[PDB]
Amino acid sequence: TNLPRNPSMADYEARIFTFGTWIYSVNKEQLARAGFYALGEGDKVKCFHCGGGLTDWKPSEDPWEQHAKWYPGCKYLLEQKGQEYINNIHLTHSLEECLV
Amino acid sequence: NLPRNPSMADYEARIFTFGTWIYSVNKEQLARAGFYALGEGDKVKCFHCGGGLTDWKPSEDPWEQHAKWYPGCKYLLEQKGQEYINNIHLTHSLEECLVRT
Ligand SMILES: CC[C@H](N)C(=O)N[C@@H]1C(=O)N2[C@@H](CC[C@@H]1CO)CC[C@H]2C(=O)NC(c1ccccc1)c1ccccc1
Ligand SMILES: CC[C@H](N)C(=O)N[C@@H]1C(=O)N2[C@@H](CC[C@@H]1CO)CC[C@H]2C(=O)NC(c1ccccc1)c1ccccc1
Ligand SMILES: CC[C@H](N)C(=O)N[C@@H]1C(=O)N2[C@@H](CC[C@@H]1CO)CC[C@H]2C(=O)NC(c1ccccc1)c1ccccc1
Ligand SMILES: CC[C@H](N)C(=O)N[C@@H]1C(=O)N2[C@@H](CC[C@@H]1CO)CC[C@H]2C(=O)NC(c1ccccc1)c1ccccc1
Ligand SMILES: [Zn+2]
Ligand SMILES: [Zn+2]
Repeated sequence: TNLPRNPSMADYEARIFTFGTWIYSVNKEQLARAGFYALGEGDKVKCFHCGGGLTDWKPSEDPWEQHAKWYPGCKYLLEQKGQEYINNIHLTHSLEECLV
Repeated sequence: NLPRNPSMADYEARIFTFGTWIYSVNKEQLARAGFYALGEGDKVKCFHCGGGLTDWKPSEDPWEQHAKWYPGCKYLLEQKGQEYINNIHLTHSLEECLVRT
């Protein structure tokens, strides 16, 4: 805090290379853009800036949404997407949750 | 189209009307949120949607109230975005569910 926790993967171009073998439903450019790079096992990816790791992407799911869902403290996220967006995902999620 | 009252379409004119304000709610915020005071009581009104607001309690934030009551306002939207507005209206919704339960 507060610099990239993986400065080697800072450049989007760098991150996109790491997806050579990529074969999963979720779009690699999205992931790359969202901050993530592939780890080299299953569908596991990790954010370049906060170092958060996601896994088991379902077919509809959006990179930017999960990033905010799971690691909403990421400063890359905040810079690229702003605070109110983050508040949004959680709110939506919390409301649905309560509605069951 | 959508302007509404271009005579109060700027901060300085808006804050003037508070040259005599007495109530809890801050005078510089109301202004930034697009409101001028009328004259009667604590009655205040937006400039771009003509939203009226009165009975300001001691905990209510102008922008929240602008979105709670007049969410369509094109000025609001172009100050705080779809997200902020919806976030105000998704959370009163949450409150209700949380006290059903
Ligand atoms: C960012 C990598 C860093 N090494 C780290 O903290 N990883 C984890 C982490 O941030 N989270 C994982 C939990 C164990 C780790 C704590 O060291 C799960 C996701 C995240 C986390 O704790 N998320 C919380 C949360 C909630 C509000 C603000 C910030 C974080 C969380 C909990 C439930 C649902 C969504 C988010
Ligand atoms: C990304 C969409 C997917 N459907 C999803 O919601 N994934 C979540 C997820 O990856 N994590 C959340 C757990 C519920 C989900 C499991 O599907 C919390 C964080 C992450 C996770 O399971 N593992 C992380 C991690 C981080 C810190 C401690 C333990 C686990 C992780 C870390 C490195 C590499 C891969 C995952
Ligand atoms: C701008 C002044 C002051 N910080 C405030 O009242 N902010 C609002 C706020 O926190 N929330 C309102 C939206 C307008 C502001 C967001 O910047 C409604 C949602 C609320 C909020 O507390 N969101 C939380 C949250 C916590 C639990 C469940 C769901 C949502 C939030 C969640 C994750 C990460 C950061 C905040
Ligand atoms: C933000 C102040 C206070 N907490 C509040 O929200 N009051 C409400 C309110 O002003 N309005 C909401 C109605 C419930 C409240 C009445 O106590 C809907 C929109 C607004 C409104 O209709 N204001 C009127 C008004 C006039 C007299 C009595 C009550 C409401 C209004 C119309 C034009 C100019 C000023 C106020
Ligand atoms: Zn991140
Ligand atoms: Zn308005």
